[PDB]
Formats: sequence, C-alpha cells, structure tokens
Amino acid sequence: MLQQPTGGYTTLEQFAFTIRNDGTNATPTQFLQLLSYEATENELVKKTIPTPETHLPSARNVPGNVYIEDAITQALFGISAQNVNAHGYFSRLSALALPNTSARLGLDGVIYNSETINIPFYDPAAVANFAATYAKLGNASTPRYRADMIDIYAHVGLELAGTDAERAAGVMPVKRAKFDSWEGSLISLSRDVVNWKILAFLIDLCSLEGEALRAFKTRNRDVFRMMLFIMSTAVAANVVNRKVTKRVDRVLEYIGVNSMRTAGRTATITYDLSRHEFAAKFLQLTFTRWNA
Amino acid sequence: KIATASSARQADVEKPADVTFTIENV
Amino acid sequence: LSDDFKQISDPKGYLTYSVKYEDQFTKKDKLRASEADDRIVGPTVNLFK
Amino acid sequence: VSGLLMVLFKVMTDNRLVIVGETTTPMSNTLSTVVNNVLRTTYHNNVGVN
Amino acid sequence: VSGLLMVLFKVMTDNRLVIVGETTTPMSNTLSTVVNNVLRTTYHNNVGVN
Amino acid sequence: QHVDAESIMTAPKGKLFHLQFMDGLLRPEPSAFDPPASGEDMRLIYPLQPISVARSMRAIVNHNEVDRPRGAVAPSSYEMDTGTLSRNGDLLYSPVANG
Amino acid sequence: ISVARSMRAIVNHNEVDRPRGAVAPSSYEMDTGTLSRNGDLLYSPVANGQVGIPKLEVDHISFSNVVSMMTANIRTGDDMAVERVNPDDVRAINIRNA
Repeated sequence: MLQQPTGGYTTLEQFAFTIRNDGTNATPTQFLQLLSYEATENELVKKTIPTPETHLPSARNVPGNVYIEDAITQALFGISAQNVNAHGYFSRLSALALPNTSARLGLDGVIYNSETINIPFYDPAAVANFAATYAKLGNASTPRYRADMIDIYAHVGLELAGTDAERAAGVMPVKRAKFDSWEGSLISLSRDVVNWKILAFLIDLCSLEGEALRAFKTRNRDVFRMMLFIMSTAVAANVVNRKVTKRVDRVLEYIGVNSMRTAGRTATITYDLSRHEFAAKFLQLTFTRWNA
Repeated sequence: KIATASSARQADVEKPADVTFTIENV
Repeated sequence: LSDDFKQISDPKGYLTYSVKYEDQFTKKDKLRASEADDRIVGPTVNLFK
Repeated sequence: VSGLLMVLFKVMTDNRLVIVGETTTPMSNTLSTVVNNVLRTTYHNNVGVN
Repeated sequence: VSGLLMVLFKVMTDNRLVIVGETTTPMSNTLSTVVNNVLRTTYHNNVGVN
Repeated sequence: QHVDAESIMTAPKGKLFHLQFMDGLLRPEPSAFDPPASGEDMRLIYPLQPISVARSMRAIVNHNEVDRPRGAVAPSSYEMDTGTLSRNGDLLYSPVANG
Repeated sequence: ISVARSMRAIVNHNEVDRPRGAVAPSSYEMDTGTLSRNGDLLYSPVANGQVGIPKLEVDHISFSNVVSMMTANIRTGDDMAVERVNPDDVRAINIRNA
C-alpha cells in the first residue's frame, strides 16, 4: 500500500503528467501557453451545475480484474472508445466505496478483489472517497441521471480558455482556439493524455481537504485544463488548419460549445452519444469537486 | 566458354489495393 | 506383478481450455517465427488465435 | 450433483502414472530468447497449451 | 524536351494513394542483427531494393 | 436456442433450464452510412449471479492497434506460475516477493 | 557521362582491396530520414543538433523514404444513401425570401 503524501499522489514523480509537443516531452502547462483565442459575438454563461445523484450503482461482484483507469481515460480521450457505459466496472468501483472492502486499486489502475500483496495500491480510505463519487459514472446512461450534455461545456470553456477576470465574472465570449501545430497534433495529444494516470489526480481531488487540496487545485490546474482541451476538441463543431506564413495553425471553433457531433473525423477523437453521456457525467462530478 | 554480360532492373509489383472483408480491430 | 497403475505418456488434465472465436477478426501482418519456436509455442498460438 | 460425485469418483480412482513421451532438445540458438528462458533443456513434443 | 514535359505532366497528375500490402513480422531471432536493426517490426513482402 | 416468458414461468421446479447469453464485446462498429435504426432492441432475461466463472481470457483482438478493448480479460497469473515442489512433494506457487 | 551512376565495379580487387574507379552508393540513397511537422520528407539530422534538410531541397536521390498509407482499403464500406421526400403541393412552395 502506497502512503498518500500530504500534497497528494500527484506530487510523486511516478505520477507526472506530460505531453509530447511535436514529439518532445513538455508539461501540459507549457503546451497551454501556445494556445491563443479569438472571441466571437456569442457569449458563454455558466449556470450552476445540478448536484449529482446520491445513488451509487449496486456493488455486485464481478469476475476478473477491472481496468478502471484505462476505462475512464479511454472513454474521455481514446480514439473511438467502446462500451463506455457498460455497468460492471463501475459496480466494482462502488465496491471500492464500501467502508471495509476487500477490493484494492492498484497504482496500475486495475481493481483486484484479492488483497494482492504483490502489487502496490492506493490507501483504501482515499479510494473510498474517490469511488464514493466516481462510481456515479455508472449512472451516466440511465435516463433518470443523464447529465446536461450542453450547458456543462460552458464551464469547460471557462476553466480552459477563460481569462482570470472572466473566470471571476462567470461569463466569457465564446472563443476560437488556435496554435502552431504539427501533422496530427490533436490525435497525438489525446494519445499523450489517454496514457495519463488520472486516478492519481481524481483520488487526490477527492481525498485531500483544506490547504493541501486548494494547493492541489493550483498545482494541477494545467492538467485539468488539458483533459478539458481534449474533450473540447472532441466536441468542437469544426477544426481546421490555417496556413500562416510557413507555419500551420490548428484552429478549433469553438471552445466551450458542445456541437454534439458524433461522426468520426480526421482532426480529432470523436464522441458517440454514449461518450457524450459519459463525458458530461464526468464533467458534472469533476467540476462539482473542483468548485468547493 | 565465352565471357558474357547481362542486365536487370527492379520490377514493378504495384497492384490495386486488395479488398479484405476481415477486420484487424474491434 | 499386479497392474496397480496405468502407465501413460503426455497425460490428460482434468481441466482444458475451450475457445470461441469470431472468425471475422484477423490481423493482416503475418507473423513469421522460427520453426522450432513455432513447434513449442504453436499449439498455444493457434488455440488463442 | 451426481456428475460432481462421479468427477470426484473418477479422480479418487485415477491410477495414472506418467512416463516421459517423445521429447526434444532444441538447440537454443534456434529459439527466440523469450522462449529460450521459459524452456528448460528438454520438453515433450506435445507441449500442450499455456 | 517533350519527354521531360510528359514526365512533369505524369507526376503532376499522379493520383496514387498507398494502402498497406501483404506484410510480415519476422520473429527477430530469425534475423541477423544488422538486418534486425534496420527492420522496424513489420515490412512489405515486396521489400524493394536498397 | 430460444425461450418464451411462458416457459420461464412454467417449467418444472426440478428441471435444468439452459439459457444463452451474448458476449457482444467483439461486435465491430456500424458503417458511417448504415441507415439509422428507429427500432429498439429489447431484453428480458438476465442472470442473478456472475456467469462466466469459467472465463480465463476474453476479447483477444486489438482495440485501435495498441489500446485494450474495454471488458477484455488477461489470464490470471496463477495459470502461468510453474512453481516448484514442496519437500514432501506437493505443488507450490512461486514465492511472492521475499523471503 | 554516367551522371546516372550509383554504383560501379561490384567485385573485389585482391579479395580485400578496392578496385580503382569503383563507386560506393551515395549516403543519401540510404538515409530513411523522417517527416517534418508539415509532412515533407527530410534527411536525418547531421551531427547535432541541426534540423534535417528536406529531401526535395537538395539534388541527391534517396531510395529509403517514409510513405504514409491507409491500413486497408477505404472504399470497402457501403455507399451513402438518402431519403429524398419531395414537397406535398407545388403551389404551396415558397420560392420567395430570395
């Protein structure tokens, strides 16, 4: 069992989040610097996120080792992820929510019903806090619990492209993102992100409290923003290169506005409706935790 | 025997792309 | 002597693997392997094709 | 239930005794290293499946 | 001169688009190291000439 | 092999039913231009307990060349642990860690 | 003449020695480089850390190059089809609005 550092698991060099920038390793923060925005006549306004349902999916036992980290990261970032709303994984997740469960979350991101001494794992109290919220991702498909797939993206825009004054104001112009880019910059970015060990991020988001938690929110804002960016490319209505001088600028119109596009396209990973339900529910839970 | 000479160029093998019905991935 | 046992070679187990395939899935890049390694590893790679 | 019993019976009365079958000693350089590690000098030609 | 033009024309109008042909993944231990370095997992059976 | 709701309700108490259950993990995506389905496929019968207790491996295909399909299962480590014999001759798994 | 020549005298002079006037292939024939971020072919960087010169930029021929490819035929799928449904009444059609 890995002890959780007062700053959270994300402090560990084992859990560093990084992305290739035209192939060279770089922190997400030094990628987000490349991004620049052009405002338009429409205006995003972030009305409050409805509070998530208390109802966790039932903790039915399932054969095998659920690969929950890969499940979530693929549902959010992977190319054409499938079976994202299949119920078994999140049922085991809710089993992790229990006060004295036998189940364990490996640093690998797998869940093992065995105590499994050979494989290092997160502190069970922390994953209890984390599963207690993220098991709700299993509610993403059920009609009673579907998250607003549209309005939540306003928050995404604000947390990504929003200037500090707009982030205070809660209202920002809809923006058109652009950056100097390479051949498959968005796909390669989604590859670089889908490999992220996000459960460190989420477990830290749920387990930490007070000053350590707020310091986590400042220390990791760029990470959260990169996941937000990959989702934004997934939901952007339109994405196109613009040839400025010899440089090629990728241009995503528009940030913060989910087009509900589902057909695949070359430029970016694409959400089927199941991925929209999932991503929207994830954003509900994550933005709720992020704003507290 | 008499000494001799010969020639060879690399051959074209370009073909229209095969139509497969099986698929690599889920 | 009494035939107290039944001498055998290459024994049956009590449990065997059984496999259902979807025949439409098939990797396009054929994987050449050493003939020896193919004869050790090979019943396995066929069963878990 | 009956079947379990007979399973349990057939195992209780399994009097089989293995004798080495036809075997091979691959020359090692002829095996890929991953398989060369797993291999221990010799093996039955009926390798089975793992 | 005409030939160059037609060369230049035929290239200007080359609308070819490659699809991967039959390919092979040699098991590496089966390749000599000089070729194993040059090789990258897979290759077309029509290797061509270099 | 098919099953009416009527038979599920009115079968003798002692008899073994034989249900079938799909594993639809290996169903490839619809073509982009396949006509939309207005109809809704529906289901009634489900297991109450885990089935596929016998399962060792699943979905031996690649999702996107390198990525793993959701719901795929790798074989348990124990299937692959030729251990050794204990001094009395019983089979053992390999020692985990040390000593 | 022999501007086209790539190699010459592929025999041994005295088993180990090189024949006078023999020519080895130019290094460029053998430099599978990589692709530039816009997708042009490049030679390998020479020394460090200088960026690889694009292959079209210079006059040497190169026979190892990185071609992008579809993994399989892309015409394989069903053709798109639509449900046209022409208007109920021709007289009711609003061709106005400019």
